[PDB]
Amino acid sequence: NTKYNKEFLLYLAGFVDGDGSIIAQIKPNQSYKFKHQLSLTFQVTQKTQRRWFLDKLVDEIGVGYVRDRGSVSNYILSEIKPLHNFLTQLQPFLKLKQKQANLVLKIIEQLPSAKESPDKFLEVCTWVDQIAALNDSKTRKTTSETVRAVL
Amino acid sequence: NTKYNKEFLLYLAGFVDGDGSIIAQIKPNQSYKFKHQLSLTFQVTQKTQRRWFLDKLVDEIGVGYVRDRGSVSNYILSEIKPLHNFLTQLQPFLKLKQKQANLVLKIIEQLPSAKESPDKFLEVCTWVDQIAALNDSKTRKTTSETVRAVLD
DNA sequence: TCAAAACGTCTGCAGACGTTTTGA
DNA sequence: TCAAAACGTCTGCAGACGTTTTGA
Repeated sequence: NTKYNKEFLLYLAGFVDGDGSIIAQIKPNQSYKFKHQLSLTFQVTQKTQRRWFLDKLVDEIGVGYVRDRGSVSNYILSEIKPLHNFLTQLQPFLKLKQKQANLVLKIIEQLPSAKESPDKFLEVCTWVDQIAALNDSKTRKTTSETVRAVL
Repeated sequence: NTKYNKEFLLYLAGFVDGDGSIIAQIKPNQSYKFKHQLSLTFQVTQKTQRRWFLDKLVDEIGVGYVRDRGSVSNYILSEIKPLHNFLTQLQPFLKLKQKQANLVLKIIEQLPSAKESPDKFLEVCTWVDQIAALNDSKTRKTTSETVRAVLD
C-alpha cells in the first residue's frame, strides 16, 4: 500500500472538492448471482488539450488511467483496493465530498458480505442510493428498489 | 494584508486549479480617460444549495463576497489590493492557473503607470489578451486591438 | 475619472450516470 | 460469477465573458 505525501493530499482534496466526482453504481448484469454488479469510480475531467495534467495524476497517484472521449478526457480509478487506500488517506482533508468518500469506503469493506445474504446486498445498494443523492444525479435508472423488485 | 497558512493555500490552490476562474477584461466605458475600464476578477461557482461553502470561504479568505444568481452562486473577489495579496500567496502552489495568476499580478503593478500614457495602457491590454487566451474564451468582444483603434 | 458593484447572456459542455465486453 | 475495462450520451447549467450603475 503506497502512502501519499500530505502536501499532495491537501492540494488533491481541494481539487477533488471542486472538480472531482465520486460515483457509485448498480449495473444490471445477468452474469452475477444477484443479477447486478456493484461498481465504484473516482473520476476527474480535463479538456483534451490539458491531458498532460491527467497523465501526471496517473504517475503521482501511481494507479488508474486516462480515457479520451472527444472534446474532453477523464482520469479514472476503479480498482477496489487502490481506491480504498486512496480515499482512506484523502478523506480527512475533504470538505464537500467527504460523505461520498466515507459511503464508498463502507461499501468496499462490506463487499464480501454483500455476496451472501440477498438482504446484505440489498442493504449495500441503499448506501449506493445515498451517494447519488449527495451528488447532482440526473440520468439515474438502477436503484435499490430496482434491485429489491428482483429478489 | 492578511497572511495565510500553508495548509489553507495548498488546499485552496487545488480547488482553484480545478474549479476557479481568473478573469481579466477591457470594458468599454466613456467615463474613463482611455474610454475603457481595466477589470480583474477572481470567481468560483457553486449550486446555491451549497452557498455555505462560499460563505465559509468569504470568512477564511477575509475578503470578497457572494452573489446568488438564482440556481448558482458566485464567490467574487474584485478588489485590487486584496486580489494581489491573495494571488501572490497562492501563486506558487498553482499548477494550472498559475500563468493567469502571474499575468494578473503583472497587470496590477503596472496599473498606475498604465493610466499615464496610452502606450503603456495599450501594452497592459496585451496582457489581458494573454489571459483570455489561456482560458476557454468564447464570447470575447473588447480586446487590445479595439482599444488601439479607439485611441486613434 | 476612477474602483468596485450590480446585473445579463449562452451553448458547449461534463458530472454522473448508462450498457456491453474482456478476461479471468 | 466476479473485477475492471471499454465505450455511449443526457440536461442543467456555468465559465467567461458582456453592459450598466454606484458613489467618492
